[PDB]
Amino acid sequence: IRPTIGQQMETGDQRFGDLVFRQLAPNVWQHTSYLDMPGFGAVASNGLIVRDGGRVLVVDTAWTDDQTAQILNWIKQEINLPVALAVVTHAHQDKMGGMDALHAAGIATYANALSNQLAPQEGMVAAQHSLTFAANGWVEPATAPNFGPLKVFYPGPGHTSDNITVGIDGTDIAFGGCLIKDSKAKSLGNLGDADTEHYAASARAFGAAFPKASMIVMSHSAPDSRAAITHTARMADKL
Ligand SMILES: [O-]
Ligand SMILES: [Zn+2]
Ligand SMILES: [Zn+2]
Repeated sequence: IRPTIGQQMETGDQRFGDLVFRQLAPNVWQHTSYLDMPGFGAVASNGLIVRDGGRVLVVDTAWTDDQTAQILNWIKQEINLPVALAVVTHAHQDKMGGMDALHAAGIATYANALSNQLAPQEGMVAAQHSLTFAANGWVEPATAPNFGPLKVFYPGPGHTSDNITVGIDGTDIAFGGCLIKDSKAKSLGNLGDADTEHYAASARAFGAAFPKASMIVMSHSAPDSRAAITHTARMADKL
């Protein structure tokens, strides 16, 4: 009995080691990893895995190198294709905590130049390559070589100064990372590094950048429809 990962994922989300994987589209999966907070519920973070022909692309590490190695184990087991590159979406632990595991696997890594400046300071590792964004927010194509369907956009400061977002061309998906929370959220999570002045405008800019994305994927909520964007901006208004 040898079903494909897609065939297997019709049963629903799959637990794998300490992670959870969910198929969002035929070649797109959400990875979820958890930060144990002793005496409290574990903090979930989501990223993406994209199968782009004969290669795999990753958006965001897990919280730790070990959890990120578990992501790579899942990819080997279920997809059985090489991972070419990863894009990581700001210098917080949930997004860049596992860079060493990616680097050791021979994966080329990319982040906002600003993320690369902020990370070492915080005990993390910079990505190997720096993305530069035009004033309009779109990544300068020369700094994002061979990204396949990934379309990278800097929406402005919000959840952090360096937060970036990623659309997946040929799908209904755009990844807001930690900038966006779902349409029922009671808070924006930890705002300790947030730009409270600009957050709402940056959430709006993300929505305007990916107007055809009907599935919004987020770090700290399950996927939602576009109402998540204005809900997030409403929650962020006049912080
Ligand atoms: O975060
Ligand atoms: Zn963050
Ligand atoms: Zn986060």
